[PDB]
Amino acid sequence: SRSESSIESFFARGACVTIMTVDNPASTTNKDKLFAVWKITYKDTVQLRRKLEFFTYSRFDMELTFVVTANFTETNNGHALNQVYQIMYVPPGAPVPEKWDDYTWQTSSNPSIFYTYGTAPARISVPYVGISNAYSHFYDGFASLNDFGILAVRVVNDHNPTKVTSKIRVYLKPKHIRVWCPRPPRAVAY
Amino acid sequence: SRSESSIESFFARGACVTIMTVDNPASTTNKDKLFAVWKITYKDTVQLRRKLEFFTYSRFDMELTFVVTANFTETNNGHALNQVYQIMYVPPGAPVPEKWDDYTWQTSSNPSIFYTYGTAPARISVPYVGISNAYSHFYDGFASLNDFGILAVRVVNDHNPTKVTSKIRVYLKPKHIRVWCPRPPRAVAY
Amino acid sequence: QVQLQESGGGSVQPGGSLTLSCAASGYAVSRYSMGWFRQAPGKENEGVAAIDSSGVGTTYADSVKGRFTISRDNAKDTVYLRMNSLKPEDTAIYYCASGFGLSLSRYTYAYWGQGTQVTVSSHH
Amino acid sequence: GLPVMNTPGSNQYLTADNFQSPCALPEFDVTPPIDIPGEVKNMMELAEIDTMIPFDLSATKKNTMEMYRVRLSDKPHTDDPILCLSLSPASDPRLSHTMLGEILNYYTHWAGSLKFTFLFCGSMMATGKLLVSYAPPGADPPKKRKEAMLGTHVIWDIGLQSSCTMVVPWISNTTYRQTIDDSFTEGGYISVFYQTRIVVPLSTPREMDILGFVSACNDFSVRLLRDTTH
Amino acid sequence: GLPVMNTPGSNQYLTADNFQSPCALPEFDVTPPIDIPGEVKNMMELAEIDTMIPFDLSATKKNTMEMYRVRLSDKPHTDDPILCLSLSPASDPRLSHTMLGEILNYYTHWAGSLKFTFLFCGSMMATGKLLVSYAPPGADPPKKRKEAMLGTHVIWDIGLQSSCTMVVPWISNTTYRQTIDDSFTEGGYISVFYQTRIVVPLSTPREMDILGFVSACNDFSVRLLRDTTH
Amino acid sequence: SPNIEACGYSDRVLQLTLGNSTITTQEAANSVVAYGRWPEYLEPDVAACRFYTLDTVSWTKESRGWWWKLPDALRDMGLFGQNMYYHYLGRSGYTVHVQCNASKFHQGALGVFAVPEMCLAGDSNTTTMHTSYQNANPGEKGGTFTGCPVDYLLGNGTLLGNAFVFPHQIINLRTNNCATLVLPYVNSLSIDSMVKHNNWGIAILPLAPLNFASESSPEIPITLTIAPMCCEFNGLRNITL
Amino acid sequence: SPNIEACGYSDRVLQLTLGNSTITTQEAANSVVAYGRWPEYLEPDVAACRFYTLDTVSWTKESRGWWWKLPDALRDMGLFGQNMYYHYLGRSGYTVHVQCNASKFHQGALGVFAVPEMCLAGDSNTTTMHTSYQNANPGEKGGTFTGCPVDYLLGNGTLLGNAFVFPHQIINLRTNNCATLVLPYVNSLSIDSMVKHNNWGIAILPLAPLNFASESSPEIPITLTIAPMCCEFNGLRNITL
Repeated sequence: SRSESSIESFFARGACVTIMTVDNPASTTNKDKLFAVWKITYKDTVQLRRKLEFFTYSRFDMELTFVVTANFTETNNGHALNQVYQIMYVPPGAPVPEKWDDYTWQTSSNPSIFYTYGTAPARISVPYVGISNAYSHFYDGFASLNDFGILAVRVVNDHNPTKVTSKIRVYLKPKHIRVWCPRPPRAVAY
Repeated sequence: SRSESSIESFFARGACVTIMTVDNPASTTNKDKLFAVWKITYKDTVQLRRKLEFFTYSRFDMELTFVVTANFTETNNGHALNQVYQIMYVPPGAPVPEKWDDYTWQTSSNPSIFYTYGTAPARISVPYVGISNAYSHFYDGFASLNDFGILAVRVVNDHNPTKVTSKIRVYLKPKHIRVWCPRPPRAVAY
Repeated sequence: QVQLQESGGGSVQPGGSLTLSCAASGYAVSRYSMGWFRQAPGKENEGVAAIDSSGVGTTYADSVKGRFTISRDNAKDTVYLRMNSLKPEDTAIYYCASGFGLSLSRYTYAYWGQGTQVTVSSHH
Repeated sequence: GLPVMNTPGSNQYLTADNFQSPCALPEFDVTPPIDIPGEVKNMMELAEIDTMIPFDLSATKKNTMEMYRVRLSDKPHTDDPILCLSLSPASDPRLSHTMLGEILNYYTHWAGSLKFTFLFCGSMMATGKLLVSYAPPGADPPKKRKEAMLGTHVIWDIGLQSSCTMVVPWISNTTYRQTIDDSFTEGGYISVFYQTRIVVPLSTPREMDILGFVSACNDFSVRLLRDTTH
Repeated sequence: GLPVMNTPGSNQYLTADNFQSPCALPEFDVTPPIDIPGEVKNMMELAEIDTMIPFDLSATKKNTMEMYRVRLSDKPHTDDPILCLSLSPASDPRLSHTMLGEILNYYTHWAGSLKFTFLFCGSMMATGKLLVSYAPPGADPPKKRKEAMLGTHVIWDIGLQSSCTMVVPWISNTTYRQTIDDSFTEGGYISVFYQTRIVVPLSTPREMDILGFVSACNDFSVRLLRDTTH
Repeated sequence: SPNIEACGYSDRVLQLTLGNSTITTQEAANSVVAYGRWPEYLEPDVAACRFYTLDTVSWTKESRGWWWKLPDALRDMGLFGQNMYYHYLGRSGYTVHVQCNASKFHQGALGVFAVPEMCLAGDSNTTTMHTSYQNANPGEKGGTFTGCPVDYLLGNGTLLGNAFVFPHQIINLRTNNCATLVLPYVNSLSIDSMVKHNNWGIAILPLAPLNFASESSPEIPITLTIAPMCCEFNGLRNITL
Repeated sequence: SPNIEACGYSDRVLQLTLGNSTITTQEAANSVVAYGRWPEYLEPDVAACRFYTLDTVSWTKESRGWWWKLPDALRDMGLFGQNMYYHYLGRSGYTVHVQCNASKFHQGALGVFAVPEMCLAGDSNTTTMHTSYQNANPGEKGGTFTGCPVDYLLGNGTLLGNAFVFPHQIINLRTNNCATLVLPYVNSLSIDSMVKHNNWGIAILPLAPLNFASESSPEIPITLTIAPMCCEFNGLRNITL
């Protein structure tokens, strides 16, 4: 008896990987400027990272889920309608979005997900997008790692007098995962 | 004829086991500090407890359901968006959460449930998590009982000018339940 | 897990004495025992005194036998090292550690300490 | 449409679910796998791999090379053990740092036998006799050879075979032994003793070491995936 | 997707539902059961177990040892019963505290026969004759032996057999007899009478007791799960 | 519950001889299996599976009762006490035999209750165990109820009258002089620590008071003999000495 | 992990002759296949698949260890170095053979670890590679650990004690004088650039210190012979010159 200790069952957990921060100002709040860009990496959090580091290589179907929370910032009695968000997965190495305005945001080829607030958190499947036969946890030769694309998020609704702050939580569940050579674990801090 | 008197059908009821109290202040309300921790025990209420006490031992698939109610406290015309809650079942004997901030709240291994307010109350199944062949209602030798883990709940949305009080009601339906040796019932108060 | 602090360390005199002590954490000293090792500067760890908690029976090294004493109080969570008739060689980096028991053996001790230095022959 | 009815649970995201979801990139030509040697099927497989124990975590010796070195010194025939170790794989600072223990830091329970292997690293020409001993859960740490001699033990002759394997049987109360930090969990006792006292040929350095390896067995299992990271 | 239509009931949590829900811990190695003696399949099984009746709940005797003691004293041949009990298992303070009655405090109805067993606890060498009697629902409590003698009854000889079982047949109107607190539910009448007057050998203490046991039968059932707790 | 009527006096004497030990039972018939399960297996075997007699206690008009713990009682009994103490594990069944003799001139009734996990008086449900390892474990001399176990509450917060839910026999002076209880191993685990946890609880309380005619024996004696059945212990540990 | 006990001294000498090359192995037996996989195919063949001896290094009481890279080490070795350098591609297995001779009078233990993708010391996970192409590639002379690879951290941020997870053998002076490691090609791709990426990492560290009696050899020597196995390169490119 050992099923709940198998590779699939060791990683069959959803773990927080990042918390993107966007907003809907009625003015010049260009830091978020409604958008935030995040380079998709496991390396930002530590729990998921170490779990994946007991090995050197791995193939993994990656299933993301997006929980979006909102709130008013200024102590105002101001209102707002239920907002829509756009979450884009930009496939590995493609034009990186800056401004919330620019062409890139029309993504003929890249996927996109519109999420209406108040419903069940968003969810997408990305197959093994490795450029190699396996993803290289640690890499040797002559960081960038392997790359898993980038996530861009903006408020689509237009500038509302009442400024609204939002936070998109990303969760990564690696599914149908296999691994290769095993190295001793990272004892210390990263 | 006696079906509605069988063990399964004697316990096939959902009974209140506790009422966790959380809140969303915009300031220092550290008593709830958005979170409440509750040690999962049947022993807090009395109806479910006595029903389970007519026996000494029992195996039971435990099905919880969470009803969340909210309300504004200060007589203000202040608003708030629909809120999200996080309900975590921390598997028997694991790090206990204090602050609503700390690492523990990233639970690589422990489960977690995000509940959007306004929808159908939350629901999870926990299998017989006994460390022994049976749970010991009364225990002899040399309380802690058996242990069923702990429940932590916080408001995930961030600090809203208008303070919101919430109450998470927990309901325990023991399913596919079996029992062992029978003791006379507890006549008096507990 | 358990981090016991070496107390009582100071620079005394030849023919003198000095009391040492280590307070428990992680557990109640009473289960594991406690002992002392004086790793003389530039030489290996050197065993001196050991005592069992829940079964008091002391063991000393022959180089310090008779003169040196060790005692315990499981209620105050501290271990008491009584070093008597101290000499110029007795100038080492002292250490307290918890093992099983009560057996001066380079190790067979888990959690150690920081290292308290007792410079016996402080005066020339 | 078909009469439907939303029940409790709807709209909730269960981190531990197992539901299907829409594929963000339809018909992507996935690069097929290649049989790279060393696939891993389960975590308990990594524990069955022999790993070196850092027996001597003394103040100066812990966190360096010599933490893995057990030096047969030159002291009295005083039965005082020549290494004692509590088989509390988790609730004992030494065993916790082996691959075995590392896996044993992600679960609440473990069951099965373990095996302690020792490799003698001393000058061929030397001899003597040692005794590695076990002592089931609960018993006081056997402080005299005479005691250790009573429990399960093997007489390991240095002269003959450099290595010695002593399996720790699974002697325990409950079905699943607690892998957590308990007050005084039991918990075997692997410890070597000077059966004799080291014989030395002509002029060998007279001080040599022995290394220790630990590993689980095919009958070793784990449940209730717990965690921590900081 | 498939055309669907949310009907009435959606989003409501019915405490008494029977729906499936997502398993919070996937693939947990559940510890299997062991056949520990005394499994219970149904609650009505506990009632079939003979249990001691506290016949004498007098001011000083209720809530202590002697509440279970029926003392054959030494009074007139006045037929005045030597214990009367209303078979209103719930609506009578005595019967309500037996395992039987305790189960009968969680339902609205009951049907079937009950059996009153009495164990004589008097000095072997003594004799005499007693008569335990029943009186179907409605009738006035039979106050004279002559009356009690008319209803279903057994002559229990002390001398011969120490124990006596008198089954209360299921004589009632409705299919399910009301287990609630009704005005004057009926309701049998189990009561022993001095058929004769106790014969005593040489110099016995002359005062002995009898104990009483009650239990349901295989034909005993319950419905509409009611409750209370405070 | 135990509504039986063997014969009354004495018929035939059939002696149980299990190894070195020898009881001469009143008869032998009228034995109650607890929950209908005989003890069974999941090393002194036939040598260690022999009835050991505990100390005899005095039953008088004022007796409140008595209680014992298993394994605990038999912790000092030769081969069984040893294998119990030199092992981390141990499970075992028991043949409890309580003999209570008198005449055709005494009267009363003793209830011999066998209670699994019989925790005793410490209404502190927010914490059972309570009473120090030494108090809760009185070994062979046994513990006594009082009018600290309260008799009518069977010393556990539950009215005596219902004690008949646990397996039991009633020694009724006019009928039987013996009670026989075959009790299998009852616990939450396959096998557990015998030293720490008590499997059963032998309880004997005056269900009827004792009464003797004119002047005879001012009190009568009761005896408990207990026999281990299917006893295994893991694993040959220390042999200290 | 390598708990073996061949014989102890010397039995029979069986020499491996692969082409022009000729080793006279201690015996030949006691060889470890990495992960249980022999090297295989996905053009100087038998001419280029011959063991080339690297430089001999001196093991002394103060040695911290040594390390090498494959293919890198054998980049100067005739036919293999050439086909390696005149091709954009190349994959290949290796038979690593480390010989460590002494007497019945020396003592210690060397651990020969074969680590795939053995990146060395530059805790900068936010960027591996780090050390210039020339530093990381020391070719045939090899690199050394220090008390820049840290010995107990196997120079990669992981405690030595666990290095036994990678395939390895332990040359223990009292038992064997040789270690043999058949290492198949391990990489994220079918075939890749040999010049840019290093497949394996041969590591040799003092697991036990060296000790010689009275006065003998002040130090002893160790030797590494490496043999390419199933080597293919694509595609007949430039022949510059």
